[PDB]
Amino acid sequence: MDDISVIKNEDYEGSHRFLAEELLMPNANKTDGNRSTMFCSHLAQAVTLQKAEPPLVYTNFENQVGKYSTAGYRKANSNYKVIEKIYKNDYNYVLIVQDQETGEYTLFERAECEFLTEHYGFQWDNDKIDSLKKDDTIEKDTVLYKNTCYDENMNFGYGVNLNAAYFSYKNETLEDAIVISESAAKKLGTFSVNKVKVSVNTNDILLNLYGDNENYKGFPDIGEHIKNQIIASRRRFDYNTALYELKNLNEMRDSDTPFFADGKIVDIEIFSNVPEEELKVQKYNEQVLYYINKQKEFSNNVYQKLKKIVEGKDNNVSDKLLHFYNNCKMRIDENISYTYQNSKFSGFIMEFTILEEEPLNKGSKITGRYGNKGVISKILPDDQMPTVAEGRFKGLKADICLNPLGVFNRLNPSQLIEQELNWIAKFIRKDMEEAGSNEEKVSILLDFLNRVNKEETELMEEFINSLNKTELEEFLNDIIENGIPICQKPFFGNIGLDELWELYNHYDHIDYFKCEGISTPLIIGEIYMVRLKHEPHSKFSARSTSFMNLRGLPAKSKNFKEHKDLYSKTPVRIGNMEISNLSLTNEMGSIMDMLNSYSNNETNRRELIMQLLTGNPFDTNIDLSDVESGTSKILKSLFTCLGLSIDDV
Amino acid sequence: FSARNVITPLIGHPIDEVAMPYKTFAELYKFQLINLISKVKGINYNEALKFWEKGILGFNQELYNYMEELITKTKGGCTFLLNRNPTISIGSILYLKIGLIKKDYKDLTLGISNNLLSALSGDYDGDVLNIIPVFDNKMKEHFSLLSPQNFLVDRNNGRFNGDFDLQKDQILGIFILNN
Amino acid sequence: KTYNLNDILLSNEYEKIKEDIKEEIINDMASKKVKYSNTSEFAKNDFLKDEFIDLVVDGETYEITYGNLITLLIVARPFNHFKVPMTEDLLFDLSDLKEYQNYYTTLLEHFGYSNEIKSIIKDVISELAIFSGDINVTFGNTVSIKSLIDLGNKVKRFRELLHYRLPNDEALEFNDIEAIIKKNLDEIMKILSETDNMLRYYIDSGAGINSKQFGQVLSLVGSKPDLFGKIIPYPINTSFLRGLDVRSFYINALGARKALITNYQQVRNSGYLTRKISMLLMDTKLIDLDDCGSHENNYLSINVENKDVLKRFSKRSYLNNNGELVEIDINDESLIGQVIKIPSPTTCASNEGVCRKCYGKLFDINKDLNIGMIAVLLLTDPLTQRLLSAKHLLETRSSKIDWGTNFEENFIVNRNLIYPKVYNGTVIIKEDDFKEDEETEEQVFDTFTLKSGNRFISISSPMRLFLNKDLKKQLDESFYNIEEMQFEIPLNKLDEGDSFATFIMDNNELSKPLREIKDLIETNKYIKDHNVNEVVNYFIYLLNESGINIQSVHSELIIREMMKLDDSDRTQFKNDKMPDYEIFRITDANLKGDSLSRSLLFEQVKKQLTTLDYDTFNKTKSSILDKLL
Ligand SMILES: [Zn+2]
Repeated sequence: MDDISVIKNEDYEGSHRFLAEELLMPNANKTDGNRSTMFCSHLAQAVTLQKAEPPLVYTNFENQVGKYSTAGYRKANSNYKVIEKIYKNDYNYVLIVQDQETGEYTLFERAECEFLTEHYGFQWDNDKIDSLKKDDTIEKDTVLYKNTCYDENMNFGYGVNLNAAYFSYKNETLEDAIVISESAAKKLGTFSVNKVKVSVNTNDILLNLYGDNENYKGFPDIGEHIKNQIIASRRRFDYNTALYELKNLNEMRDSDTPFFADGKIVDIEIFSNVPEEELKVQKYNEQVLYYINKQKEFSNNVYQKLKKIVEGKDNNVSDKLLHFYNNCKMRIDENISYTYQNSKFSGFIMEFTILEEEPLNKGSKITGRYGNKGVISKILPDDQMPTVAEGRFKGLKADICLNPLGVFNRLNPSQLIEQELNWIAKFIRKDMEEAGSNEEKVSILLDFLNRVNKEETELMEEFINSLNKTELEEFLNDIIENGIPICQKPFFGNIGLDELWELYNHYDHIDYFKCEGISTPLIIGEIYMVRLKHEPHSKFSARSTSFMNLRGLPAKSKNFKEHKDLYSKTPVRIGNMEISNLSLTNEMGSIMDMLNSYSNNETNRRELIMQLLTGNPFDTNIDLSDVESGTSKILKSLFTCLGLSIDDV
Repeated sequence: FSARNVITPLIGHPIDEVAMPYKTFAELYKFQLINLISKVKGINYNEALKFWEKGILGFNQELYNYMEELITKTKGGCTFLLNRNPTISIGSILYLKIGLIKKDYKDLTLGISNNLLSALSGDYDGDVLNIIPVFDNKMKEHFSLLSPQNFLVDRNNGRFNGDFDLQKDQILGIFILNN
Repeated sequence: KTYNLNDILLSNEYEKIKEDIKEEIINDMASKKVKYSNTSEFAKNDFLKDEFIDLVVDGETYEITYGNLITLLIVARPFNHFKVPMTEDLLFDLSDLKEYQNYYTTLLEHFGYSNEIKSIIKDVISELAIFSGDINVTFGNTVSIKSLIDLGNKVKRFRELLHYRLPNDEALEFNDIEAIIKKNLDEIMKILSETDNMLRYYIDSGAGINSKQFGQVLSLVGSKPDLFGKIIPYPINTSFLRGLDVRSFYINALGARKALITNYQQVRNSGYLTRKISMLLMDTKLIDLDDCGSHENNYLSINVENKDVLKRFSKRSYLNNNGELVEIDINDESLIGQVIKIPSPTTCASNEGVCRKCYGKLFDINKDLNIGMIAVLLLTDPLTQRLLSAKHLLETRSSKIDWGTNFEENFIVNRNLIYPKVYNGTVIIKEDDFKEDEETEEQVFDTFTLKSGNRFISISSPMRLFLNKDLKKQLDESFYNIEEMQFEIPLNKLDEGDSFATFIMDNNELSKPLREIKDLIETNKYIKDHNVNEVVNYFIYLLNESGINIQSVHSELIIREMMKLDDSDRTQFKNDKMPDYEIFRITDANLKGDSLSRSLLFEQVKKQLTTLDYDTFNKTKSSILDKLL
């Protein structure tokens, strides 16, 4: 293949026009392709972090990426002027606003959650919109509300900065394993929001889980938090026999259908299909009668609030406002029946949205930018982790220890460069902090920035000379506290090898840190960490005895999808080679007995269950019986349908 | 009577001892638990079932005390067959033993030794294994041939098997001291 | 210091003394500091880990270090448990680590493979690793970028290696490029290992730093293949650390994509092969009869050329001129270069299974477990792993090409280009020389004779040749010479320093030998027209170059079930003659067999049940798998 000859490096000079999704990862011309191509998937699967921070070593390309991603923030397209705002609940409320240049009307709704997918979401950090009130003015560039990733000044951020070192800890870092201090685990966090659809029929009722008989609170309140991971449990009721069934509603019974969820309930909504006159008398269906009424009140409000706007001669309204107005005016009318899944349900059905914060736990995965994927193995108190107790800055403690065995074998030397850069930044920052007035302090900085990225020096000088004395002092104090940011581009413009050699040669007062109880020089730097989607609770499964298929064999049941159970009660099948590998041993009768008594013969299964339940728990001496299995009957029926039979002897 | 889990390294224990999460062991060995509770608490099976239901939603202490005694007094110790999808290599399915139960409720990882990892030819990348317990006492003696003790000798030649030997960093650790 | 090891091993204070020693070494190691000079010499480090103490066994003196003494007591537990004194015979040098596997195998056979000794050895492994973990924490192992930089100043020879670019003023083939990389990489390992540095302990143990992979970080990469195996004729001239260029970046992206395509395809079709062999070779069983009674004339005959084949025949009988059925000696090399008569299961006589004599001395080891199932898993698993791990090694070797005397005297070939010495000489090519290319359909003139004025020498190019694009433009009308039935190409028309002919080369795939093993079983290319004495001889030759370590007994059992005897009576082997037999493909061997359970559960359900090509109605042989049905 000689088609490569068309490619010429003369034109591709000083321009990153040939990189997609690699603009974020720096020093992209050092790592190989096999490890680099994993970074795209790693970025594709990255959950949101509560305490998001901007990266210390930035590629100067993430700001535009954040700006052009409109799925997390909502700004004002044109200058508005607040007309009205109305409430709907404790938190959620809407507002109607009007333009000043076209005369149209639009709506903005404040929320407290978002359902990105079936399990993961985020929480809106709505602050500016709340401060807006009482007919104010909204400008062009203002942002109403934003996600947790974006900071105050639109700077992007999708990870954290953690002190790291390359070390081996009791062979707990074999293969790809990571230990992490408790403080870093506290710093790292995640969100989780899920929606659950409970259903109620005419026959069914709701147990008095919360509260006494005076307040028949079937379900939690608007802002309360659920307990025991049970949101609501409904019990079937039969007309024939209820005297001995409804004696005590404060305790669970044998035949119940509870619903499991965890978190804090934020939003509810109830849809009903029964006449209100019949619902007014039922005492047990009390709390619903509250909320529904409140809901209707809200709707009535809008019908009396902006009815002069849309129904007037102007009628200059956007599509969203008109659709919302029609939808809200639908409810207050009479003789309306809803439908679900193209069917008319009888009893009412509500909605619940539940929000919860999940901390970092053992078994999760965290990766860096260069695709050095790892798995959390064992967390420790911060005391146990190595510390430096000899140098001037005694106290610094590493937060994560990575595997040192597979760094060169993995063919990706970028991590070493990043750690060395952050270590040199730490040393130069401490040297600047030790002494020096503001007159020359910046000079000590500029020299270091002169040998790393020549493009940054001009902007450094311009920004430094632009400010006044007090702001310059504040900025110097801030850079002393946090650390000097270092910028370098992914492909064209960065440090290689000769620059690192010269930088090391110029600074002659630098030595490795001497830890305590180690007797080996060590270096600790700061690296960028991003959490990943993969979790242990999303695939864990166990099964004792679930629903059986129509034929008789066990089969998958759809109950976990509707939040009716904790574990995904799905059995694991024995593969084609599993039986053979079991038959590696000369014993075959034991294999046959196990299979028949586990998932083939009904009588054998029942006999085993009984003999296991009653008898001696410490020592078991079961004795299986001999009864023709189901699979034999199925095969015989199918073959005799074909016209052939299996004959012994 | 089956479950699936993940892998997480564990140190400071013999080569054929594993520790399972609290949840999975509280449901795989479910029926035997009710038998132990019924005699001690002096209640029938219907009343004992609702006690086990409450003892699995949140971590408690009364259930744990009965749990610990079960794995100590039983004959041979509770055991299970652990395999890996897919199995193409000899020893991809073993016969291990249970010797520890994790106190944490949020932990959902199976803790095994590091030497036994090389036999499965896997790693901690995040693969999912299958766990199948064994019950009958008479059936156990036929399955003992699949224990890692019996795989110590190499079937290929008759020498010491290289898979059940020092690997990865443990080779480096000995060399530093030995030299 | 001098401890009497015989007394201590039977002192009954085993736990007290071992625990005390295991603590003093760690306690002292966490106080001092380590120093590195990076020069040829070594810094005068002070440690308790390296002190000389005399060890006495049976009165003899063996000067050993303190670090070795603790490792001795940990690994010598079984003598204490069995209450047996230790002698110097089992002693071995502890400096290396591969010698450890020889120690364990000298312990099992010494105590007769007892069930008790298996438990004790299982205890040693657990205790050896636990104490190994403590050394790593106290000593610490780190990887630092400054370690390489600091070494550069002290050692001058390393600076030249770090900044090394391939010279471009000389013509180099693809064989010379591989020579340069190997020449430089070999010198790197000599300098790093000999002199003190951070990575000294990482290389000497050889656990974590692969020799080939580590060279790419420091030295240049070389060349990479493409999606169709053809070598890309643009070698990378810069190492990974020194940086990459856009043209080099594209070549790197091609290599990464090939890994994803290969890995995904192998996952989809992985268990297909192992299902076929496992289903058939399962019914074999072991009997305990001493000797079946096979006639000596039917013993298999094999040819041994390399010493590796001798290693494949261990603990098995062989025939001698004066000795009959004597055990083979691996250490003795007098057997090389001659053929031998090795009894084998393929000519076994018993109607139930192989006997003790035919199988060998491995009968005791594998008496309890099944025999057939060990063979199939011992072979498929290494085969699949090599097809994945070895193929992941993108870098490939190159083969030399003999262009010829007149080719060398007139054209100095540089990579995928050809340049003549003197442009005055023309070239004469007949019309029939041109042939249609298999892939690009372009004209390829494999053989031609240059028109070097009055003189002329024929050229036999080993590889295909592609005509220059520039010169072919004028060939259509000007250089087209149909009047003389011979094209004339005046090189004087071609300008100096211009391309003349481009040739493509296919690398020698490392996975090629492995594939032919699979093709032997199914394709019927070679297996049909040969006898058993040739197939097993051919079979070993495939495994020899492949690198798979498998004993001959676990490979021949496949042949035993592949072969089919028409008489269907193994007792026929007792007669002098060899009864007629036919070999079959592993797919057709099972279908045209004699069992019923295996046929229905394998494949081709409609063909077996509707028609009678395989004659399903007359298969009544019992099987161990019939219990499922
Ligand atoms: Zn025989």
